[PDB]
Amino acid sequence: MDINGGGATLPQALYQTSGVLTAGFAQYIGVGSGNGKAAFLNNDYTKFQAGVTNKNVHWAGSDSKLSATELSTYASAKQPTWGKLIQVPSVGTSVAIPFNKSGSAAVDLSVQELCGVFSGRINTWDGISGSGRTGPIVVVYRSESSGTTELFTRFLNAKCNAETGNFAVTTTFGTSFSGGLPAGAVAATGSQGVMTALAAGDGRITYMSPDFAAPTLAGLDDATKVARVGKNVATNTQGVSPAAANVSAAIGAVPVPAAADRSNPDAWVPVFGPDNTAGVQPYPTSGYPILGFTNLIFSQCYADATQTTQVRDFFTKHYGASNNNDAAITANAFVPLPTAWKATVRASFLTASNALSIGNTNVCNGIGRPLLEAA
Ligand SMILES: O=P([O-])([O-])O
Repeated sequence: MDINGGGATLPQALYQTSGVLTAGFAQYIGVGSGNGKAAFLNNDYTKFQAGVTNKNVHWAGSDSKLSATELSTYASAKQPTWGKLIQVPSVGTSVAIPFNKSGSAAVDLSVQELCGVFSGRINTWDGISGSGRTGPIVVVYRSESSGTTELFTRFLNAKCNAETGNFAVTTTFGTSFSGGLPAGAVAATGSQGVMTALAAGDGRITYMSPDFAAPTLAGLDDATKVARVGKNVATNTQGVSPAAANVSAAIGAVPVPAAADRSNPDAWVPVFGPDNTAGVQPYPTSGYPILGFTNLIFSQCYADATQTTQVRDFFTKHYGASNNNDAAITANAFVPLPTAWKATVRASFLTASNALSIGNTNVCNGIGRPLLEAA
């Protein structure tokens, strides 16, 4: 019998790569970050497989952080019997801007053009300078509670200061902008469902996992298909692509979680945000600007000893110095964590004497998420 994870679609092809998940892990089920969080927090397998109730949920992938309410509800309802949850970064990621509008000219968005496209202010292809293109822009967005949406709206919230309204940080893009969606915007479900929709009408644009924004990695560098971001015509500056190499320096510069705050799951997930605001990292000035982390949610404790070992063995691989998942991470258009980040994750969640460690024989004595499923 296996343990069950799922959630965020942004990293699902990574978790579905052979060998990334270790022994005892069922194949990852991509359903969106909101569904993944709900699956874990409520131990509700139907959020992974509709109509299927005879399994427990053991972990989730999410690119949406746990909210204050999610955390407090779990702490009061579940932690006394199941133990503390763990929320940790998995990999760093860009957010790509694929589009379906032919032409050999490179599409290179200034940040303010990106803002105007997603606010509806710029709604024709000839409103993007240097595009070579004409006709209407149709924005495709995620219908459901999405961590890609959260990562993207953090950027819009930080940068888009010149619209007729403001972008809120949210998991539901349809309500992010206080002035509404652009006329004609199209909703679709999942990373893959959005990419299918992008192709279902001409002149469409979206925001997307770099692992799905192009069929091949090198395709992230094709500016006839995946927009460059960061143009500044006044200074004669080209934007760059969402390839992992263009966000990896910025990911690597993100500070490890503050030592005295490590018992708070919120402290483990870095977020980017507005400039000169303590507690959030500013978006990078160099390289590709739209980035963040995708995360993993586990329990510290499982009533079953085999489940506990299985989970530890995954952390040993995914956060290991050797025999790790970094090659697969890169192959999936993502950024590995540096050594000091891996070491910090291991020190809290693997090293046995740490109060936070998975399966700690003192802290987890007699407790943990259940073996059997109960209705
Ligand atoms: O699916 P997502 O990753 O949540 O966007």
